[PDB]
Amino acid sequence: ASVSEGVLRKKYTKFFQENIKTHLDLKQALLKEEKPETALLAYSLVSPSGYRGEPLTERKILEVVSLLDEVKVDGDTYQQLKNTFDSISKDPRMQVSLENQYPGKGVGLLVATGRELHKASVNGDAEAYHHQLEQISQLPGRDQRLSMPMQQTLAIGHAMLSAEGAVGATLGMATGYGLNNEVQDQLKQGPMSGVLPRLEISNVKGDFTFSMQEPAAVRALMAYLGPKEDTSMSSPQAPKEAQEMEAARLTLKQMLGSSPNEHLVPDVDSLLKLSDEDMPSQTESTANGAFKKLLSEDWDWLMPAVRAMDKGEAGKINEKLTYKLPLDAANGRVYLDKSPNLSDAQLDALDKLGSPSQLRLMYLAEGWI
Amino acid sequence: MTELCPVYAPFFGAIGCASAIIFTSLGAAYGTAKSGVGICATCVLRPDLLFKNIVPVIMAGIIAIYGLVVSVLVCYSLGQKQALYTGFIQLGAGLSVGLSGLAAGFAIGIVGDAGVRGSSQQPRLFVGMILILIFAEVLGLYGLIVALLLNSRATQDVV
Amino acid sequence: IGIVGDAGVRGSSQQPRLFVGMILILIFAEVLGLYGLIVALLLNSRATQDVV
Amino acid sequence: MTELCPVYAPFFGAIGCASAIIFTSLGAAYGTAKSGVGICATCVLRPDLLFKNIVPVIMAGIIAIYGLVVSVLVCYSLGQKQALYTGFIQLGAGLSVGLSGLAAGFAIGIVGDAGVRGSSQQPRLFVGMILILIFAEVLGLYGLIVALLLNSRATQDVV
Repeated sequence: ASVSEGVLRKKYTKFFQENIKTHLDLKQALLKEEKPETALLAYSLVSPSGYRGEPLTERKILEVVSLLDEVKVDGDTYQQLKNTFDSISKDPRMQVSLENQYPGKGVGLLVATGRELHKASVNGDAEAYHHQLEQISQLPGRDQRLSMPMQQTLAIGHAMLSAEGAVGATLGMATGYGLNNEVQDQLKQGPMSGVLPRLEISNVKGDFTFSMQEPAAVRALMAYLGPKEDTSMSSPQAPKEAQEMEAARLTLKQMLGSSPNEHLVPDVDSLLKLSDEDMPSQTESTANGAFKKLLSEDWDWLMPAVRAMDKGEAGKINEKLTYKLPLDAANGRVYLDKSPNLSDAQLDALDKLGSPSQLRLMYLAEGWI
Repeated sequence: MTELCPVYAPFFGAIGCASAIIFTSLGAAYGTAKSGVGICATCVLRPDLLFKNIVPVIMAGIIAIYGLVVSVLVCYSLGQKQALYTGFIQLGAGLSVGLSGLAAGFAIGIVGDAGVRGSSQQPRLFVGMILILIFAEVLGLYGLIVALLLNSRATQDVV
Repeated sequence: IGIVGDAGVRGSSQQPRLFVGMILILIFAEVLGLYGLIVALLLNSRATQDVV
Repeated sequence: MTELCPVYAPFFGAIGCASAIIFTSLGAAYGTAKSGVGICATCVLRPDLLFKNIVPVIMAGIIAIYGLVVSVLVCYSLGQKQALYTGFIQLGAGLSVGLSGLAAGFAIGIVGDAGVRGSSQQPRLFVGMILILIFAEVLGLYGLIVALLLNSRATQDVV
């Protein structure tokens, strides 16, 4: 019971009824009730850079995200999120995370069609990987507050890239805008994702502000939460500014479910591999191969294997994921069984990992292992 | 004009110019329709992997582009006062690429339908399906090669 | 267009994301008529060209 | 245009060149479609027998190369002033490999889907599948031998 959401825009219909198209006196129309300790907190999502150089001073999404943050039931979890985020936006390790995921801030028809269909299929598998990853955090023992909107952002971006690749291949094959806008607004319906704080950045270059409902900032956040803490930055012998940022980094990394001594470095490169200090511990690479074999053979074998693995039952995986399907052969239907043929050397390694950290399962679904 | 080149020779160059795009379009239309009934029936309880499943429709489109290639090259060698030899070669080339495209389109449709159906249970079947759909795609290319070799020799050393 | 339009209409009630995937299939059924139309218009430009 | 070399004589060789690649493509198309249904229904259960089960599609794809190597050899013996005897020989060389490949492709498809559905329950049936598919494969090779023996006599002692 970590988080709950709603999608009916008629309960708090006063702040969205008229033409409230200005951040000026938007907080002045925000009181409107007995809201005193729950009115200025919802404005704090758009308070730093929501007027100071803001285009249009509002939009349809930027104001609807503020009144879907009903916090009247309890205001402790999102208060800890507002204290944890933006206390993390001080170190240069977060600054370089927002630079690798950002810019500076005939037969050729067959080749181009092959590029576009590869884009479609690769960005289409990962959406399914994330749809079977938001039912893993439905299990008891997980969280649903930081995990649920973080991996509902990535599936939307992968669905958009898949539709973009298919529209590109179709438009290129039938020859050698209104279609990409028709798939963009369609994914804006359904459920409603919970909010995360805004992560404003003020460095020597300027006052930047990212969104965390865009997949680039989400994809840049989990790369920051990867590495383990070193011999510095947590000891009480250089206590300069580290107990406010490294404690916040560790409480986010634990809120995902990762231990403080897990490394999890991204591996997508054209360079040489992870050398030896960022290279895994030979009971993790075997486990990662077991997870990749579970993903590659069925669309429903990751969540029950994680459910069994949290109970310490990770040797019983071969006989709990087996199920029977029919085969109409030349001698009648036979009802063979599909089962994940895990070897023993990767069935005991899943005993080494007690519970899969959600951060590991999100590098698994994004392709960084 | 008598001992060679009669007045009814371009008939065989007209039908053979029309035979290519007609039968390649029948093969492409069958492949597209069969594959697109497999899609939109297996992608209704699973809206993702809709856009990766459009691989067989690309293949049927390529089967149509083959017959569009041959029908333009046969059209530019038509003309009044041509030989019977040129007309017979043009008819043979058109029929070759057209009926090879018809067979390849039937194969692409029937295989890609079952592959798109069964790939929503086993994700390793998709890579298998494409590997069969290339073998149905090269059947149209063989007729395209025969048509290009015939049309290369329709007017060599022809008086 | 008749066979794949019907199935996409009948599937587009219970799955609203399938409407965009149908139009990409109806475009490939549409460009067969364009190929026939192009060969027909390209023949017709030679009908009275050098005819005596 | 003599009596032994008319002008309608390239008609028989031209539709003998087309009939070779047409009827081997229909045989390879049935042998690919009928077999590829049973591969896509079986690698759902056993995804690691996929490259093992691909072998009837490769066997069906060899039949179209027989028709291709008959069609490119008939095409290089076509001429404007050829004899009727050459056109009869080129018809025979087309139709033999075409209909032999059609029958071989029917056999390979019908054997291959039952073989890949049965070999995944008994792994000691995969060698019997290959043993039956070799007997179904050589029925196209007999027509290839006949088509190469006819084409060798098309312009031996011909005036």
